[PDB]
Amino acid sequence: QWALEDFEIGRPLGKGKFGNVYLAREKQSKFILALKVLFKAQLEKAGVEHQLRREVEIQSHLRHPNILRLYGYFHDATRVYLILEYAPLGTVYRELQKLSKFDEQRTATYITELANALSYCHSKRVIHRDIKPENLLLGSAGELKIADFGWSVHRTTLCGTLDYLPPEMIEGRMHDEKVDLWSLGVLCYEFLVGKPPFEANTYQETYKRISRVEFTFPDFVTEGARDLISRLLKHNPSQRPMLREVLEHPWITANSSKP
Ligand SMILES: O=C(O)[C@]1(Cc2cccc(Nc3nccs3)n2)CC[C@@H](Oc2cccc(Cl)c2F)CC1
Repeated sequence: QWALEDFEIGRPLGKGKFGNVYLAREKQSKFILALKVLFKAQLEKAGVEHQLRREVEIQSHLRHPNILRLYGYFHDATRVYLILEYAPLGTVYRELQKLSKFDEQRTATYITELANALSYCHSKRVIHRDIKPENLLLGSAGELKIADFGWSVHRTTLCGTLDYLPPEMIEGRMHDEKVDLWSLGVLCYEFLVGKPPFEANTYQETYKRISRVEFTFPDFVTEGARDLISRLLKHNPSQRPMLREVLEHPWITANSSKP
């Protein structure tokens, strides 16, 4: 159905992994959107071509205000095109770099939006969202948009991004939606501190620190934040909180801007 000629392509928004993304406009409807270009050769070489295919298929049936909407996709012999919701304010990652760390209010609000999205995802049996700051885009009102279409990987090939992977994903082959509770904890930490909790010199050391749940807090992290993060970063996934509990955490309640 869709083809490149169905769109009026504008300026490049930026260069990402596997290709550029363009501000664009569907011809007939004049609807403004983002067009992500992905080169098949780079997808194959990076080992993520099958993940991307699965993700675009799953997410084509999903709709949530804090998930970057995927309107559709198409391909030729060379490239894959994603027709995406346009998120004007770019990645949370750039803001995190600019500011070094976020305050508790912006953080709790981000954690809220992420928790709502992940709750929706789980109801749809969609799990293990790679919600690292690079994959978090910003709507025109500063609302967070999960934009993970399966293009990061890390014997067995693991899906996602090392610093955010839970112990069960690195130690074993079985895991459920509780992995998304672990990620939420890493992100909350990262938001407040400026770096993820298990950051180490090498992959292997990161691999081991995650297994041991070996991390420390800086002194400035408040008690409520530490409490949430500590609950989220539990080794046994069965011991991790449910998303409802997160959304009703006193530190979240006391600090988030929205339900
Ligand atoms: O410089 C930046 O901030 C960007 C480009 C950029 C800058 C400003 C706004 C913007 N808005 C957008 N709305 C939808 C897609 S991009 N996009 C670099 C490329 C990056 O590429 C991606 C990253 C993760 C997931 C996805 Cl779908 C990506 F397309 C997006 C941020």
